[PDB]
Amino acid sequence: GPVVEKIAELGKYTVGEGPHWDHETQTLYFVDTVEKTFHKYVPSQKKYTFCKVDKLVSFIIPLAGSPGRFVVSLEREIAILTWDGVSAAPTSIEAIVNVEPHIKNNRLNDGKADPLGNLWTGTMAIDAGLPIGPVTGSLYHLGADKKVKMHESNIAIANGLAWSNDLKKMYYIDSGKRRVDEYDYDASTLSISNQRPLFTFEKHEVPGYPDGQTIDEEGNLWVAVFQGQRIIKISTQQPEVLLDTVKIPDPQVTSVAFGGPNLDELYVTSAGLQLDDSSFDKSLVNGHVYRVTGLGVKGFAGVKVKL
Ligand SMILES: [Hg+2]
Ligand SMILES: [Hg+2]
Ligand SMILES: [Mg+2]
Repeated sequence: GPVVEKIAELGKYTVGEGPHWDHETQTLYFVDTVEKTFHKYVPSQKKYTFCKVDKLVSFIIPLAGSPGRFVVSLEREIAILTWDGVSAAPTSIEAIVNVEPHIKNNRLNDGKADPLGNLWTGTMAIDAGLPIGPVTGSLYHLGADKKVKMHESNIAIANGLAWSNDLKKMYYIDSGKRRVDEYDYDASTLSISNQRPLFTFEKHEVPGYPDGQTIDEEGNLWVAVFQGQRIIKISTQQPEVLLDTVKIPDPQVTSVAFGGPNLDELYVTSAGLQLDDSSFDKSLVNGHVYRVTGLGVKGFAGVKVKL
């Protein structure tokens, strides 16, 4: 079976999240969504750095055409951070837009660029809860003239995103729904329609909650299972098809991104945050980063945000 390696050099994270593989510099970026920190790992040189801010963060994506600059979330603001990748604080911060200026207890959560470079991201209550809690989030994309457009509401925990290779489908996770949804995606109008369930956890006895996801070159989705101690591989050709399961030692698996020189090593983040209603004892919940090899598939390099 696949080899799952704990990345010792990286330590433990409260809620490690938002992995992004920059293929030209062979570098993994990621965040901690509770500790207000950004992280950089260069596997070939065993180099790790971090950056501290004073707002909650949930994604970090290189800015297309601007080395040393990243598009990030700072609470409810989408911003450009100028960061040399090694100093413990940003050089400067340029706010782009506040997506929800008058919802004081919301935050941005997962974000990713579509294959065209458009940033998509969703919000949630800071005090969201599973299985039941306040449902206050929405799904946005950042469009022309730095204005966002809204595509879906009534989202409890805005999470993983992916797009099909032919640009006809988008896949999206609200963790509270315990399913992955598929949508028809119109790349020319950047609109989504015909929402329907692709994969429903209860139909397949999958525990936990879907969190982050990514898609491989064959069109399979790889989904992180929070409180499931696993990643799952699901079909996009047929609804409700579980293709494979890979166990990850950490129970609270949060997200996934393909990386390595040949885009065939799957990086997996997890959360060490100990929750009061967990299905796993505290001794099991650590928050390591993992690397999975031997899956027999390749993914895609992480896409930069175009502004
Ligand atoms: Hg930073
Ligand atoms: Hg940054
Ligand atoms: Mg997430």
